[PDB]
Amino acid sequence: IQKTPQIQVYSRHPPENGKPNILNCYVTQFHPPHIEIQMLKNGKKIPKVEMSDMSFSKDWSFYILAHTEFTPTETDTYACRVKHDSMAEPKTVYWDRDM
Amino acid sequence: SSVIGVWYL
Amino acid sequence: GPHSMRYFETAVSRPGLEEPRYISVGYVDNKEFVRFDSDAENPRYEPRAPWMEQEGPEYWERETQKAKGQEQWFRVSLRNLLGYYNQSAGGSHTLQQMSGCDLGSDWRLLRGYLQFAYEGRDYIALNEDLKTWTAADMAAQITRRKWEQSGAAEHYKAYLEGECVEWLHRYLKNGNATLLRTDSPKAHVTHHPRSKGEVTLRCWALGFYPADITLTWQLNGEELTQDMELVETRPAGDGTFQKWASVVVPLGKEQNYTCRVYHEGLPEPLTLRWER
Repeated sequence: IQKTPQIQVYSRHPPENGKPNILNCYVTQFHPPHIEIQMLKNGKKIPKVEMSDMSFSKDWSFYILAHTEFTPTETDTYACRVKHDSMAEPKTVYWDRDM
Repeated sequence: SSVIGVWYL
Repeated sequence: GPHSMRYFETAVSRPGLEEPRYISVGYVDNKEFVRFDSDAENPRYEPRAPWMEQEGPEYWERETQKAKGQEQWFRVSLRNLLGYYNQSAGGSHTLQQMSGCDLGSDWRLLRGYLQFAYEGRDYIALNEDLKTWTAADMAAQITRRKWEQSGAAEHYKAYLEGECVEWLHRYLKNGNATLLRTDSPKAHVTHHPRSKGEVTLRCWALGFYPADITLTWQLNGEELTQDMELVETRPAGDGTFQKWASVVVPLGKEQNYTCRVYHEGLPEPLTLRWER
C-alpha cells in the first residue's frame, strides 16, 4: 500500500570548508505523498529548509528535493532525517563530502 | 492544454 | 526528433471535513511547464518555464477554469471509490492520473496515454487503441463497465489525437530554443583512501542538462562494468543534474584507469583519469 523512500544527501557544489554552499536531501520512491523530512546540523533541526513542489514519476511514486544553505566545515556534521508511514522508524542519512 | 474529465470513475 | 506532453494530476483526501487537495502538473518533453495547486492563495495555473510567458490571459483563465472543474471531478471520483472499495470516511486516499501524447519522428501522434491509479496502484487505463480499457482489479471493472456504457473513451481519443497534438506542436514552437538546450557535464575524478592498499577513484559529472547521461570506467582503455558503484542521477537544485561512478583501484595503479562520460551536449565523449 506504500513505498519506502530512497534518500541521497549531497551538496549542490563541490564542497570547500568555510565556503557557502547548498545541502540537498533528495527523497524518491515514496507513497502516499505525505512525508516529513528534516535537515540536521550537529543533531539539531535546521530552521530554514526549502522543499520543492509535489511531483510524481511514471510508476506513480512521489519525489521531493529538500535543501538548505550551509557552509561545510571540518567538524560539523549534517544529515537528513526522513519519516514516512512506510517506515517503522525515521531514517537518518549523513552527508558525506565524498559522495 | 489539459484534458478534462466528464464521466466520473 | 520525438517529443511528448503529459499532465500529471493528483487528488489527496485528508482526515476531517477539509476538501481534497488537487494538484496538476504539465510537462513537455519531461520538463515541467505549467502547474496548478488548490492549496495556493489564489489558485490558478502558473507558467513554470519562461517560454510560457508568451501565452495571454485568456489561456491562463481557461486552463484555470478547467482545473476548478477537475478539482470537483476528483472529489466526486474519490467519494465514488470509497464505496467501490468499502472504505469508511476519515482515512487518507490518493487518486492520480497521467494523460498525454507521444509524437514520432514525423511529429504525428505515436501513442496516446490516459491512466489512473488509486492508493499508488494501477486502477484503470485506456489501451493503445484509444477505444478499450484495462481495469486492474474488481473495483475498476465497475468504472470500465460505466465508461464503456457512457462511451468515455471517445472523449479521450478526441483529445489525444486532436488538442494534445495541436498544443504540443505550439509549445515546441514557442519554447523551441529552450527545450532543445544542452548543458554539457563538467567532469573530474577524486581519490579516496578506502581500504588496505586499495583506493576509491570517483568520477563526477556535474552541471549537466538533460538528465540523460552515461558514465563508464575503463581498465587500460577496455570497458569495466562489474564492480562499478553508481548513484542515481540527482537534481543539483539549480536546474542541472549530477551523477557519479566509482571503482576501487589498487594503490599506485591509478593512472591506468580512465573514466568516459557520454552526454548529448558534448562534442565528443569526455575522457579523464585520476589527476593531482
